[PDB]
Amino acid sequence: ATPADWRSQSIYFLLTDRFARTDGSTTATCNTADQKYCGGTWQGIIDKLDYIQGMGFTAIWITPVTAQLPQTTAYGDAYHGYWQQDIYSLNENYGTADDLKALSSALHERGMYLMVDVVANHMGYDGAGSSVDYSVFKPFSSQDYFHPFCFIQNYEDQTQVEDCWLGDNTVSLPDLDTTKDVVKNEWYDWVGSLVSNYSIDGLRIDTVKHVQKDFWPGYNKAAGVYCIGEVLDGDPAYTCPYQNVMDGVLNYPIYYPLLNAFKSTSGSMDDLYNMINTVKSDCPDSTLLGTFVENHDNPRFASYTNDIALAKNVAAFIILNDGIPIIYAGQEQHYAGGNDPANREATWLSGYPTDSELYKLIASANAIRNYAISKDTGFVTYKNWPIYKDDTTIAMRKGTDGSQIVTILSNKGASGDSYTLSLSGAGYTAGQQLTEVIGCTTVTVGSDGNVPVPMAGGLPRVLYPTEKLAGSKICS
Ligand SMILES: *[C@@H]1O[C@H](CO)[C@@H](O[C@@H]2O[C@H](CO)[C@@H](O)[C@H](O)[C@H]2NC(C)=O)[C@H](O)[C@H]1NC(C)=O
Ligand SMILES: [Ca+2]
Repeated sequence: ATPADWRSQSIYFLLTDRFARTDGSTTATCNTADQKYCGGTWQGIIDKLDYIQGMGFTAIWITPVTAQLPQTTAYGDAYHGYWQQDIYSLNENYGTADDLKALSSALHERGMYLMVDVVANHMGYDGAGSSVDYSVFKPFSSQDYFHPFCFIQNYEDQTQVEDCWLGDNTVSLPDLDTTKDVVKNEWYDWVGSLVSNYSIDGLRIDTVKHVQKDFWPGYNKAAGVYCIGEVLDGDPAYTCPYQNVMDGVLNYPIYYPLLNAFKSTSGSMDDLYNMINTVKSDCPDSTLLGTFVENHDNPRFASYTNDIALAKNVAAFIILNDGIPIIYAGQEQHYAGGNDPANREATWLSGYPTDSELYKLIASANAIRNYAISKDTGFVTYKNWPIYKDDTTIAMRKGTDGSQIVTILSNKGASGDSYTLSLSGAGYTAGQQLTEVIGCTTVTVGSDGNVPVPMAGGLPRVLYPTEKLAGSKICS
């Protein structure tokens, strides 16, 4: 629940309404285009925690918990949790306060954390902004508590972005005036109680760039746990400084060159390579960020390409990069939905197979990461070091000398040729035996210290000293 506690964590992000139904149906329709509640619940999550923990995740992030606008708007229901209007009540679509507290408990019984998604920027309302009935907003019952109505029109104008409203006149998002101490006192008091009541281990904080910076430190304090913010901008100059104000932020700077590097057989390794060092240098701490290539606000990775080799490579990058890996429910079943609402597919419709190609991959990656962290107290703080690149290849190093994991990633795709990469800079000793932990082969370092890395089928390669795996179950 502390920021240091979270560096070791590996997060599985899910939409409560779309992950698992109480009845456990794997056939119950959920048409993303309809934009309606499909019936996923907190209890549904509890009943599938074997499937989340089996990928070696240690934590889940759920969408917001507060009671939503009730209407079916022109844009559908508030299944997603981001249109709240009664913050001291729960959205009853997902279950009881008992059900929520019981989720936080099936998790803790499992040595797992609970992260909860929280909105402080705004409420939701059905209809135009000029028609908002603020008396519905518990406990922000008057227009005094809110910014004057306006739409955000130029994101370059950071003073709009914080003061004007998100959304449109079809679903408007009344923007709490987070400047005035009535709001600050209320939110801060709210969040600590939220955390206390449900035993929340950490918070993911929505739309952070839309609230002024000096609001957040008191919020992070008040919450009393690790907070990671959604600052949706690809520029490290813009997004990293928000770490000056809260523990982490989602690693959107990495997001874009990460996607482009692997979304086709000719993506730029250079851009990815350079952004890794950029974030290493310039963000306050790259090891407290969240790494992702899929979420609910962007087309899924597979919507760019169904090549499983490329999908394997990106999922590996996410687990083994600096910071906290964040896989989006569905990604492990190779979901291909496009932009919102097409990326909100129900997870149960996949049938939850634990032998799908990406679930075995993500499990192997989490497994070696969790095990390395077991044996190396420096692993989570040793900053990911990009040791090599070429046109189709990036290779990176993380871990204390003698225990480092060295990851070779490729974008040759699933029809790649078979050849041998001579990898310098990995730092191992001549003749040292290395286990490639995805495919469970061995590689030996050899006389000059370069590693002869077999390259086939566009597959990721994840190397770890074989002698250090004496205990584990990793390739046995
Ligand atoms: C956590 O639970 C407690 C009660 O179990 C909530 O306390 C209420 O808070 C409101 C503040 O708006 C008070 O006016 C009520 O009198 C309180 N009730 C009781 C029984 O003490 C607390 O707000 C809950 N926190 C959240 C975030 O829901
Ligand atoms: Ca705002």
